[PDB]
Parts: sequence; structure tokens; C-alpha cells
Amino acid sequence: SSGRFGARYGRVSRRRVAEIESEMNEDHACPNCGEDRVDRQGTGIWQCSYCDYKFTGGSYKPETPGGKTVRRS
Amino acid sequence: GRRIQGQRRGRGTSTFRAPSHRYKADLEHRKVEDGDVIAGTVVDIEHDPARSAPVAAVEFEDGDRRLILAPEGVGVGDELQVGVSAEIAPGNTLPLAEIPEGVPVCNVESSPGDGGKFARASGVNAQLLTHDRNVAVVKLPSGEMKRLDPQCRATIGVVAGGGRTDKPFVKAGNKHHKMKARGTKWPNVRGVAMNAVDHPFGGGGRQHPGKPKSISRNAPPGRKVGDIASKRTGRGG
Amino acid sequence: TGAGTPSQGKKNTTTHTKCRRCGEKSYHTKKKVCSSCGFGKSAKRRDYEWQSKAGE
RNA sequence: CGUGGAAGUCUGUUAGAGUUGGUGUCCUACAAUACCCUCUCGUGAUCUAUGUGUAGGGGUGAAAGGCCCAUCGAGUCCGGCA
RNA sequence: GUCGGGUGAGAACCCCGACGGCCUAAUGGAUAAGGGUUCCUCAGCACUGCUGAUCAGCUGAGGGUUAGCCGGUCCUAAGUCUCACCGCAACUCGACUGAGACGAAAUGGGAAACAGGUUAAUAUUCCUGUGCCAUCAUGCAGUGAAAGUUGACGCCCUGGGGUCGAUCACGCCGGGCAUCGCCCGGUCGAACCGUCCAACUCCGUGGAAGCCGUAAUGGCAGGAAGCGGACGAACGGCGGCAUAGGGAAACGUGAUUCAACCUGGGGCCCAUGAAAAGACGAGCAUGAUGUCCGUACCGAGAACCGACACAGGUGUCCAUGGCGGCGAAAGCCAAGGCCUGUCGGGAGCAACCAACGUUAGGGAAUUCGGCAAGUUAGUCCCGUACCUUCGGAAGAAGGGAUGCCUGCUCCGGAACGGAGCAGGUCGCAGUGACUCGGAAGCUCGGACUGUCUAGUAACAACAUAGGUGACCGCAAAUCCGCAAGGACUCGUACGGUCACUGAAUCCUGCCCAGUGCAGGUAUCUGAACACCUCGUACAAGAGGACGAAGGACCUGUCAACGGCGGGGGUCUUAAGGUAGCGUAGUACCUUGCCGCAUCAGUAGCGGCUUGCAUGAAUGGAUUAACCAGAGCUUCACUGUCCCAACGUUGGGCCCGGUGAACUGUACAUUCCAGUGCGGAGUCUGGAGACACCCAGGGGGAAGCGAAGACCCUAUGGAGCUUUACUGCAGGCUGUCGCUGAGGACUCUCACUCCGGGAGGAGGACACCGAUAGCCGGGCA
RNA sequence: CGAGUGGCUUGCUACCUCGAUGUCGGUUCCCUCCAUCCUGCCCGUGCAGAAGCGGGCAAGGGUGAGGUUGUUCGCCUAUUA
RNA sequence: ACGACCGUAUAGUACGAGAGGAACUACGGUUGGUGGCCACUGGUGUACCGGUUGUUCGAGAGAGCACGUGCCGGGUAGCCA
Ligand SMILES: [Cl-]
Ligand SMILES: [Cl-]
Ligand SMILES: [Cl-]
Ligand SMILES: [K+]
Ligand SMILES: [Mg+2]
Ligand SMILES: [Mg+2]
Ligand SMILES: [Mg+2]
Ligand SMILES: [Mg+2]
Ligand SMILES: [Mg+2]
Ligand SMILES: [Mg+2]
Ligand SMILES: [Mg+2]
Ligand SMILES: [Mg+2]
Ligand SMILES: [Mg+2]
Ligand SMILES: [Mg+2]
Ligand SMILES: [Mg+2]
Ligand SMILES: [Mg+2]
Ligand SMILES: [Mg+2]
Ligand SMILES: [Mg+2]
Ligand SMILES: [Mg+2]
Ligand SMILES: [Mg+2]
Ligand SMILES: [Mg+2]
Ligand SMILES: [Mg+2]
Ligand SMILES: [Mg+2]
Ligand SMILES: [Mg+2]
Ligand SMILES: [Mg+2]
Ligand SMILES: [Mg+2]
Ligand SMILES: [Mg+2]
Ligand SMILES: [Mg+2]
Ligand SMILES: [Mg+2]
Ligand SMILES: [Mg+2]
Ligand SMILES: [Mg+2]
Ligand SMILES: [Mg+2]
Ligand SMILES: [Mg+2]
Ligand SMILES: [Mg+2]
Ligand SMILES: [Mg+2]
Ligand SMILES: [Mg+2]
Ligand SMILES: [Mg+2]
Ligand SMILES: [Mg+2]
Ligand SMILES: [Mg+2]
Ligand SMILES: [Mg+2]
Ligand SMILES: [Mg+2]
Ligand SMILES: [Mg+2]
Ligand SMILES: [Mg+2]
Ligand SMILES: [Mg+2]
Ligand SMILES: [Mg+2]
Ligand SMILES: [Mg+2]
Ligand SMILES: [Mg+2]
Ligand SMILES: [Mg+2]
Ligand SMILES: [Mg+2]
Ligand SMILES: [Mg+2]
Ligand code: NA
Ligand code: NA
Ligand code: NA
Ligand code: NA
Ligand code: NA
Ligand code: NA
Ligand code: NA
Ligand code: NA
Ligand code: NA
Ligand code: NA
Ligand code: NA
Ligand code: NA
Ligand code: NA
Ligand code: NA
Ligand code: NA
Ligand code: NA
Ligand code: NA
Ligand code: NA
Ligand code: NA
Ligand code: NA
Repeated sequence: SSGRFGARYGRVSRRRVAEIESEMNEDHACPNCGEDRVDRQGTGIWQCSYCDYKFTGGSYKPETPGGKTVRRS
Repeated sequence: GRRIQGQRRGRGTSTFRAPSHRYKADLEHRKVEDGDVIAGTVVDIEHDPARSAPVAAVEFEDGDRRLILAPEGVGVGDELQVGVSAEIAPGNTLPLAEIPEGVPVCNVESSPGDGGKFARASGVNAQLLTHDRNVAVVKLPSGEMKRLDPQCRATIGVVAGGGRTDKPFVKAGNKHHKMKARGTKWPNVRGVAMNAVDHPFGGGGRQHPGKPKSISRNAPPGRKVGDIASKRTGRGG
Repeated sequence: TGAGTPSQGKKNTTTHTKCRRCGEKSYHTKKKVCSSCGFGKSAKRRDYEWQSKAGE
């Protein structure tokens, strides 16, 4: 997806933009229901197109390693 | 010579001020008489222009509608509680004493009732370690062990928007847009690229600082530049 | 762009105007202050000893 | 294969911005920074009107000691001053 | 511009007609600012007008701007002011906090107006017709009334609805042309009132396990399609308005593409895209009221700013007039405007100059350098190398095609849309004008887009993402203020401050002795107050004891300032140059040596390289892409050159009118020599020399222009620097005051901070006032 | 080793100009000098001839085009009397 | 206002073992310079004639504009090398 950058910026920058945005654009399982219908609405904002559940998550992923730890303890 | 840039800052002119009139809310904890009978419902999740992180709109029982510093995992419909008897779930706020040890926390108060000061940026958290009748030991995101009054309120969970820093800005324009939402002057011209009159490092036939960069703590403003009271520099040893 | 003639073209802004208090065209309509009599800044009339030679 | 239509992306005298070469014309000028051809940018850190803020050892400065009303390695006015 | 004509004492430029032209995002139409009467009329020409003038933005005199519904006014924005409070020696000064007010005329929000007519000059303002809003009063209705909705919103892509315009078809009216039968214009009609409703959302029915749907994404047993229904749009349709208005007349009907306007779907954000007044919610009749300010005109190659009627500068809307074509492009032409980018007349019109066309043969020989010019060019088909970050390189390169006419096919609902086929046929040439890349390679630099010396520098300089180090837990670090106070901060380490380096790739060695910063420190040194001794009936003063920060001393630290040699098979002073790169944009010697290339190459490239004086974030090497960046090579091209010619337009020359400036000790027709303060029209000796005038190119007047910017001198100036001299802020630290009770300790009552409060934390410390020591180019 | 001439280089001096005599190189256009490179006329020769070398008179005319370099200078190439 | 060179005859001769190899003189040409001229060749030639693209005058005919010829082809006189 870093193809929009053409021959600019170098490997690292666009490799990481591709990887990050790739995971960001993946189907995400809604915490409310269970359908793979969560999309990003903005920075740290996630929403299910199915049930409409709007929630906070990571900046580019709905769940972060830190957030997954909270549940435990 | 002339006043250095760091000196122009303090005057608080337009160029150095934050676009406050464009900000949404001052994120402070609600005030409760006692009892804890204060709960509300998350009505919406909004973007906070002052922090590049999400924030939650909550509607409280007693009719109060306010924005709250949102931890990760808070969504519309969720019921949040604030007080001594608040449930121990993510997104709720209660004094450190009522919080079980080993639980990640955010928006920690420095002095009880100040509304929260520590661990508020994207994806960060403080770690409540020790309890007592006198002191609650909390580990801040910087790694420091902070002694706090157990009466200092805090929110359960890590701050939302974690991982924001993982992605590179890539281009000047992206930085530009973010910078416009902060109280900062950008871009940054190196001191060594300036004239002697404008900076302690300015001047010369080529670019280099004319003295060592490590400056004393006692140096006066206009001179305190470079590596401030550095205990050490570099990477080796 | 030349700082002379070509830069004189954008000058269509009204600043100094006839002052209500002194009659001079010195009332700065943007600042609401007369640069001649001090109207808008002070109740007392603007005046300085340097407006004349020292021994006069 | 199609669909989709991203980009400080390309071409472009669209509007608009800029100002490389001609060391052309001018150089008691049309003009105290102009004219012509050529040339750069042209969805963005873009350009622009109006309103508004920052004032002189002070501002403002993607830094050239650049700019702050034809005035800048410290504006202008009057005074100190014969 | 020209020919006629009008007026006038007077006419190239004032007016009429014809003919001929110019302007097409403007040279047209509407306006903002700004100007301020420049607007209209009449009378004028002393002034102004690049000539003239009967004309005028000129001179004189009169006249001219009409609003419930167009603006202002009202709201609030960034922000501003006032008062109060506090500070300050003080204020016309000053930050915060309160309260109040101000702050938008094109271009934020916003109750309500349309059509026609009229003047020399106004016009949604006046007149006629019609409509609409708000407030109040009366009457009827209504008890609802405030929850909610609206005002009210970013960037990118896109569907649907749909008017004007444009175009097509056919009819009617009028005009034009005269081999044809075509060509042009018109064919009208508002606000408003009423009505219709697509999209979105929802309800009932239904019951899909694979169907439904889109330009695309998508949707669904958590109930798809289909069927029925609720809510629901246009500045749009339809009816009224309208035997209103307008037109000489006709006084049309359908269609396509569809600006405006309406309504949806999708995508993006380390960026989140105002607020308030107001409106709605919340009926109808009748009547009354609707004041105040603006309104002319220009809006620019003559009404604005630039001293000017200045080739400069100066915002908005008209972005849908025709052909053309991808096009808001060129070129041509309507509507509309203009002949005022305002001096003319004459000479085949010479020299010379400015723009420019064409030049045989040669083809960069020109030159610092292809500077300048030229070449190429649109579109379709074929085809496309090294290298590469796999994106790109790429329009690489290279090859072919291209018109018209006749009849057709295919895509599509269709276009006056697009793609093709067959046949015929003309020219030197079919992107026929116009529009419209020359190409390829090597090297250097900076990664890229971006920034800059307004007015000689656009670059390799600045910025940048990226890399790195430093400070700080927020009663912080950093910074502003004399203070009261303040920025950062509606912020909190995934933060933000202070610096260095400067995309990616491979990497980033050794040195802590000096300097800087930082930590530690037995001992040494280290001020003042208090304390002890001496001295003094007191005091000055001398000395002692104690000893803070700081220093000595020790340690850490170079992606901190910086360093990485001579000698020999260690020495200075810590180390003694590792990967790499290398005659470098760094190499003196130097045109280094060898090779490539050329007839010949101080250039360029490759290799070698002992490097006068390369080298790792003072970053080293290297690098795809990018570049008005520096150098070099090739093909192509050509008046750059051989070597110049002819032509075109504007000047130049002559004539009418207008009409400056520079410069001037005097004299002055000079030339060759000499002399002279050594660079003479003027002195000396000779030579030459009849006067005046026209044109020329500039040899001399050490020509004109500027009290040399080089250099030195002055007990001149300024900006800048620092381990120059001397001081001044600021930071750190001791001490005294605030300040209290019981070399280590407890407490609470001042004081400080948190808390709405209760109360909590801290606490005689801190803050503040005074003073002492250290640091202190931050500043004088 | 000794004696000179020139005023093209360099150095010296500080006379002239600091109320300014515009720089280097190049170019273009004109005049000149001779210490002559060619051409004419000659002398000598280690002058057979041919081709040279050296010298005398002599300034009429000629002395050109290119590659590197800003270069002057100089190096190099092919032509040339 | 003319400078200079090459070639032929002289001559494969004089000279010389050979190799090699002249001159006087008479001729032809070239180069540089100079002055003039235009029959010839060549350039120009916005005189002129033709072709043709776009647009406008309805078509045709015939014309305007496209920078001072829209472009392309030919080109008289004159001026020129
Ligand atoms: Cl940031
Ligand atoms: Cl108005
Ligand atoms: Cl759609
Ligand atoms: K001088
Ligand atoms: Mg806040
Ligand atoms: Mg800012
Ligand atoms: Mg920088
Ligand atoms: Mg600089
Ligand atoms: Mg300094
Ligand atoms: Mg550097
Ligand atoms: Mg550096
Ligand atoms: Mg200026
Ligand atoms: Mg671009
Ligand atoms: Mg472009
Ligand atoms: Mg502004
Ligand atoms: Mg400088
Ligand atoms: Mg008039
Ligand atoms: Mg008149
Ligand atoms: Mg107001
Ligand atoms: Mg408005
Ligand atoms: Mg009018
Ligand atoms: Mg008007
Ligand atoms: Mg004029
Ligand atoms: Mg030729
Ligand atoms: Mg050459
Ligand atoms: Mg040459
Ligand atoms: Mg060129
Ligand atoms: Mg079909
Ligand atoms: Mg062409
Ligand atoms: Mg080089
Ligand atoms: Mg660059
Ligand atoms: Mg400049
Ligand atoms: Mg540039
Ligand atoms: Mg420039
Ligand atoms: Mg740089
Ligand atoms: Mg950085
Ligand atoms: Mg970073
Ligand atoms: Mg960084
Ligand atoms: Mg080399
Ligand atoms: Mg290093
Ligand atoms: Mg005499
Ligand atoms: Mg002087
Ligand atoms: Mg000097
Ligand atoms: Mg000085
Ligand atoms: Mg407080
Ligand atoms: Mg100083
Ligand atoms: Mg002179
Ligand atoms: Mg002689
Ligand atoms: Mg001679
Ligand atoms: Mg023509
Ligand atoms: Na420096
Ligand atoms: Na695809
Ligand atoms: Na230019
Ligand atoms: Na000053
Ligand atoms: Na004075
Ligand atoms: Na005239
Ligand atoms: Na309607
Ligand atoms: Na068209
Ligand atoms: Na760009
Ligand atoms: Na050291
Ligand atoms: Na050290
Ligand atoms: Na080094
Ligand atoms: Na650029
Ligand atoms: Na020419
Ligand atoms: Na002269
Ligand atoms: Na100075
Ligand atoms: Na002089
Ligand atoms: Na010269
Ligand atoms: Na001679
Ligand atoms: Na040479």
C-alpha cells in the first residue's frame, strides 16, 4: 500500500507504513458481537459496521499488548 | 547579540502558543461528595486535538455531560463508575487504596482531587505496586517509583491510542499538520547554522559548535543551550 | 517583488483618521488611539518637552 | 483480467504563485527594481483577500544578518545638540 | 485608421455615416477597498491634457443619491478596550481574575421582494401591479411550551434528482442571401401561494441457509428480495399568479448534455475541521407600526497606491456565447466595449540601432561554456537497455501510421460520444496553420516535495522524515516579567523542552591527558552572621574556632569540545587513523604516472596513489528516484563560426507642433616633439590651419557621473568573539528577618500547596525581603 | 673575465593621482620598431649536387587554422614559403 | 596594389661511384590582398503566382485574420558572393 509513495522515502519508512496499515486494514473481530467487521474511524477510534459498537483501541490496531494485559490482572 | 529562540518562546506570542481555542476539554476527574453513587454511560468516542488520542463523552446520572480521558477498550453503551465503591473494571476511577495491587492505571493524581496528572499520553500506564495506610507506590511510565497518597484517584487501564509512535511521519507535511495542533514553533533551524549574533553555536567558516555542548545548570537563559547539565553524553561506556 | 513602487499598490487600508478630540487626522481607527493628542490612551492631552528645544 | 482512484506524483502560460538564462530592451527609464522571450511550481510544508497578534537591543526569521512602510550588523521621528 | 459630412473664427485627432480594424477571464458585465463629486446639464478654453481641440476626469455655475423586505444596524470569531482588583516611586505603564462592552458592509451567522415602467443624472429605494416578514392591538382558536431540531461546518473520490445555457428535431414569426437552398434572430412571462417527491431513516408483511444490490464499497435469520405504509428535496416539475407584464410579430413542442440548486454512497487523519444571536418546535382574521445610517460616479494602460492622465501594483463574482480541441489551451468570431496602451506629415525610406524572416556548401571550426538560435513535437500501433529502494527507470531508445470522399461495422439508451472496416482519391507536405519532448551516456553534490539573500547569489546553503544525545514526575525541565504575573498547558515521559546529524543501504574504530558537563570526596582550601581571644570604660581593628556551595583530589562521559604524530625494532600530550575513500569542490609539488577518447584533450572518466594538509552522526562509504545545481562525451540540429547577403516592422534622416536634462574657471582650429610635480589644446620649438553648417562612429579633453568600498593614518565609529580589562543580570550556596512549641530529632500555630467543603499534605523549611561566597560574553 | 645597449620581465624607490586616470585574459580596428621567422639581394662553409648550417643588407608584403587551460605564457596536432 | 606558393618544359639533364638530383628562361595554375561588376551559378526577394490547415463572411465564387507572409512550393527586377 506504500505504492502511493512512488520511489520516495526509502525502504524502512514505506515497509513500516505498509506493515502497519496492512494490519490496520485487516478484518477485526468486534468485542461486542464477534463478527470480523471492525474498521478504524480515526486515531484510536474503532467501530463495528454490523452492530455499530464504537470503541477505543490502539492508534493503528484495535487492541494493543498493553491493553490485553489489563484484562488479566 | 540577539535573544535566542528559547527566549522568544517565553513571551507567549501567537507563534509559540497552543491553539487553545481549538481544543475540546480539560481532562479532569469528576468530583464526588462520597459514597460513589456516581455512574455514567459512554455516549460517544471523540478525537482529542490536544493529544492525538481518543477521548470519551460520558453522560452521568445527575445530568452531567463531560469528556473523559479514555483508556483502551471503552465503548459506547459501556457504564463507567467513579468513587470509592466503584467496580474494579477498565475505565472506572477510584482512589489508589481501593485499587488492587498489580493493576495498570492511568490519569493518576499528584495530590488527591487534582483531577489527574500522570500517565495520560497515548498508550501509556502507571503500575500500582505497593499499598499501605500511609503510601501507595506507583511506577510511572518513565520507570520512576512514585510515592503517593492512597487517596489520589486514578483510572483503571492503559491510555487509549497505544502505538501511535510506531509509525514514522515519513514526510515534512505530516509533521507540519501535527505541529499545527501544538504549542510549538516548527521547523527547527540548527544553532550551528545560524550567525554568532543569534546563538551561542552560531558563526564560523564551517558549521560546528564553538565550545563544548554540555552546559552548566547555572547557565543563564540565552546561554543555556546544547546538552543541559548532561551527566554524560554519547552511547559508549 | 520590489519593495518600492510595486509594493505601494496594496495600500488601500484606512488607519489614521480625523480625531474626535483634536481634529487632526491622527486617530488610528484600528487602535482607537490618536497619535497626536493621545485620545483613547489618556484623559490628559499628549505633550512632550522634546517637541521643542530644551531651553524653550 | 477488471474494478477502485491513492500521491507534499507527472504534463500543463486553467486560475494562481515563483523568478533560471538572455548577462537581451531600459538604464536623465513607462518604472527609485520596469518590458519581452525563456524558465520553475501548479491537491499542497499550496496560493490568496479581509480581520487580528508580536515593537526596536525588541519582534519576526525552513537562518540570507533576511524582514519590521523605497529606511536594518540594531526602524522612524523629535529631543539631548551649536 | 480612411473617405465623405456636421459644428465652429479655427478641426488629423469634437460629433454623424460608411469602409477598415483592435479587445474575448478582457479593452466586456457586476462589485470590495480606496478616491470624494471626479456623476448629469449648461457656459467656457487663462490652467491641465506628451501635438491640436469647438472635446474633457480641466475652468465656472447649477442639478443629482428616495428602501419595513439591498447593506449597515443585531450575533458572536481570532482578538481589543473599559471598570474593579493587584503591581509600580509613579503613570497616559503592566500580566491574571471578575464584570461590561467592542470586534465581520465584497467574503462568517442572519426575519421578509418580485415583475414591469420612469429620469439629463437614482432606483429590489420613485411609480404601477403583486407578493412577503416582524412587532403590537382587536377578535376567534389555544392551553400546550420545552424536550428536541435548526443555525452549524474538514480534505479526497463518486451516484442520483435537476434548472439556465448550449445543441439537435420539427412548427410558427421576422430578417439576410440570390445559380444552389441555405444562413441569422425571436418564438417570452417573476417573487409568491398551492401541490408533487427522489435519496436517507423507520414500520408491517414476507421468509431468502445463497440470494439482494452498486460506478465502487457493500447488505441479510440480530430477518435479504418482493409487496404495503410512515417521515421526507430542489433556486426543480405542475397549477395559480397572468383578459399582470413584455413583444413589430409569432407569442412553440420534444429531446440530449446538463453550471446553479437538491439529495446520497465511499475513502482519509500521530491533522478531527468555530461560536453566538436567531429560527423551528407553536393556528388564523382584521388593523396599526416598521424610525436611524449608507445609496451619485470610478473601480483603473486617465477617477485607487505608486510625486504624473506612471507599460508597475491592487481582492471578489460572471469558469456554460459559437467553431475548434483533452481543455477555462491556441487560432478565428459573436454579444458588449473601443480606435485614448492618444502627436502628426514626408523620403523605396541611405549609414547605424531595436525586434525579426530566409540564407548555398560546410556543420560548433565559434566560445570560458552551444551563450543565442535551432532541432523534436499532438494522437494511435509496434517496441523499449543499464540500473533499481521493485515504486521506478519510461514518453528510455527505435519503427510505423495520421487528410479528404463514398458506403458501412462494433460499444452505448443516446450524443451534434467513442473504437474500427472496405473502396475511391489530391498535395512537396494530412498534429498541413495553430497547439505541440530533441535524445543518449559518464562524473560531482544534496536523498526526495519544500525554503532563501523584497532590489546583482536559488546553490552544494536552510528545512525535512529518519538517526542520536541531553534535561525533567508536573509545586517538574525550559522560557518571559521590575513586580503583580505569564508561555509551554484544555498539555503529563507513546510527553515537551534543549541540542547534534540529516531519506534508504552497509557501517560508525582508538583516545577522558587538556577543556566542558556530571557524580563522589578522608584530607586540604573555602565568605558573611553568630561564637571565642586581644585591643578600645564603647567602637574602629587584629587573630581564632566552625566551614556551605565552589576548588584541590578521585571517578564517569566523545552520536561533548576535540585529537588520532616524530622517532626506533618508545617520546610529546590521552590515543597514534581501524571500515572505507583518495591527485578529491580536500593534493603544494601538478598539466603526477598508466589507460580511455581526440589529428591534437592543463578538461572529463577509470586505475595507481607514499593523503603538502582524507576518514567515520566535526559522520565515513555508497546510492535508485528527483534537480532552472557543477564538469565532460555522443547522435541530431543549426548563421555560433567560415563570411557575410537580402528582406520585414519600429526608429534613425527631412517637415509642422510640443519641448527638458546632464555639463560649463577662463581661453580654445589643432598636430608632432620637447619641457614641466615625472601622463600639456593653452609653456618652448616647429609643422599645419579661410569661416560657418549637416550626418557619423566615439581616438583625446588622464571626458561626465560618486569628498576611493583597495591601502594606510585618527590616542574615529559600530557589529561580532573570547580563558583581554572592568562591571552588570541570572543560577547555586551560607546567614538574618518572616519564625513558633518540645549536631541529630519531635511537634503545630505562622507560612505554602491540594480540596467545593469538611479536611488533607508540607512546615518553621520553602516562598519573599536583606546580605555573603562561587559560577556567570547571557548583557553593558 | 672585461665593456656595453635596450626598457619586453622582475626587483628597488615612493616623484605623480586616493573630492577614483575602471582590472587580467580575450576580441575588434589603426599606426609603429628591428635585435629578420618567410620572401629579395648577398658572404662563408666541415660549400659536389640536393638538403643545410652560420653571417650581411633589408621592415615592401606575409607570418595562418585547431585540441587542453580564464589564462598571458606554455604543451600538443595537421597544414605552411 | 600588389605579396607568395605549386606545377610543366628546361631534365632524370648539370653535379655525383651510386643513392640522389638542381638552375637561367618560358609557360600554366593556386593562395592572400586590392578595385569593380551581375551575362553565368548561388542567396534574398512579407513584388508576384500556386497549394493547403483553422475560422469568419450562409454554400459556391471571392475574400479577412492566424505578427507584422498562417504554413508549404516556385520566383522576376534589384541588391549581392
Ligand atoms: Cl511530535
Ligand atoms: Cl451597500
Ligand atoms: Cl451511490
Ligand atoms: K588613487
Ligand atoms: Mg486540560
Ligand atoms: Mg503554532
Ligand atoms: Mg534543522
Ligand atoms: Mg549563514
Ligand atoms: Mg554570542
Ligand atoms: Mg556539517
Ligand atoms: Mg558539524
Ligand atoms: Mg524596506
Ligand atoms: Mg506535484
Ligand atoms: Mg506542472
Ligand atoms: Mg493578515
Ligand atoms: Mg554572512
Ligand atoms: Mg462627464
Ligand atoms: Mg459641451
Ligand atoms: Mg458588534
Ligand atoms: Mg454576510
Ligand atoms: Mg447610473
Ligand atoms: Mg449606483
Ligand atoms: Mg493614458
Ligand atoms: Mg546554411
Ligand atoms: Mg572549439
Ligand atoms: Mg577558438
Ligand atoms: Mg539555450
Ligand atoms: Mg448499439
Ligand atoms: Mg509544425
Ligand atoms: Mg572533480
Ligand atoms: Mg535538494
Ligand atoms: Mg537578490
Ligand atoms: Mg532555483
Ligand atoms: Mg536571481
Ligand atoms: Mg543541508
Ligand atoms: Mg531529527
Ligand atoms: Mg522522533
Ligand atoms: Mg529526533
Ligand atoms: Mg585522475
Ligand atoms: Mg566516532
Ligand atoms: Mg605653438
Ligand atoms: Mg576621500
Ligand atoms: Mg577594508
Ligand atoms: Mg569599536
Ligand atoms: Mg492555587
Ligand atoms: Mg562585549
Ligand atoms: Mg578615462
Ligand atoms: Mg639590421
Ligand atoms: Mg611597414
Ligand atoms: Mg497577414
Ligand atoms: Na559555530
Ligand atoms: Na487492483
Ligand atoms: Na523573469
Ligand atoms: Na534599536
Ligand atoms: Na539632536
Ligand atoms: Na489625439
Ligand atoms: Na414549487
Ligand atoms: Na466549446
Ligand atoms: Na511539488
Ligand atoms: Na579528555
Ligand atoms: Na574529562
Ligand atoms: Na579528522
Ligand atoms: Na526545486
Ligand atoms: Na539570421
Ligand atoms: Na571621443
Ligand atoms: Na558594524
Ligand atoms: Na582626483
Ligand atoms: Na583586455
Ligand atoms: Na619586412
Ligand atoms: Na592553445
